[PDB]
This record gives sequence, C-alpha cells and structure tokens, in this order.
Amino acid sequence: MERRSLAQELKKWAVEEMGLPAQKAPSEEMLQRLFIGQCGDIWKFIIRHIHS
Amino acid sequence: MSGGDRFVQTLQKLNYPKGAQLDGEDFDWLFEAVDLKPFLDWFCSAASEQNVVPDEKLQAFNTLKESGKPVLDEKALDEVLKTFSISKVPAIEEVAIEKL
Repeated sequence: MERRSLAQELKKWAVEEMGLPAQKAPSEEMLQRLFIGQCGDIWKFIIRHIHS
Repeated sequence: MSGGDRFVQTLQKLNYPKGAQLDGEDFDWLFEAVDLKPFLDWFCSAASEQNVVPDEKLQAFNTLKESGKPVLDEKALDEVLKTFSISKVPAIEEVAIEKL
C-alpha cells in the first residue's frame, strides 16, 4: 500500500510542483516500479527537497 | 554514458546524502523499461542545484507559515526586494543606546 501512495505523491510532485505535462506523466502503475529497493529512499528525498 | 551513470550524477548535483556511494551500473535497469525512460530522462534534465531547498530552509519556512505571518507572493517579494540594496547596508544596528 505504501508504494502506491508514494507513486501518487511523485506524480503530484512531477505534475504540480515541477510542471510536467499531465499527458507525459507515466501511469501510477508504471511509477510504482521506481520504488523498488534502494530507489524508494532516493525518490522520497526528491519529493521532499526538490521544488520548482 | 549508460542512463544509470546520468541519473547518479544528477542525484549528486541535487546533494543527495548517499550519492557518493552509488555506482551508476546498479541503475541501468531503470532505463531499460521503454515506458519509464522518457520520465527519467526528463527528471535528469529538469532537476538542477537551484531547485534544492535544504532541510533547514524548509523547516524555517514551515515555521514562518506556522507563525501566522502572511507568506508574500512572488510579486510582492519582487516589489519589496527591489527596495533592498544588495549593499550590506549593515543592519542598521538600531542605534544601540550604545550608538547614541
């Protein structure tokens, strides 16, 4: 359940905060793959410390 | 340059704390996924050092938000900051009784 939630936050971060066009944004299902293993901690960092 | 090496370089630029220990070859698999590749490429291009807000400034800003003080919008900030001469005008040390 945790991966799905992070995948949504990343999507929101990419679209709302960094300005990625919604059309180019990968499906939530596809973003979940980025939170596999050590990549998860990395993207958490990105969502928190990296802003527009 | 393997997609993975680019990603790890970007992370180093973004001051990720464990970035020096990460080997690029370990992430080459992320770029093999034809569907995610465009996003990752985007990310590695879009994210620079100017986008990074240290944990200290974020905490300070949250504290400012919590302090009930109105957060000035970009337009307002531009107006007020214009009025700011870069020059170190030493904080008017309010004429410390000492100055008087």
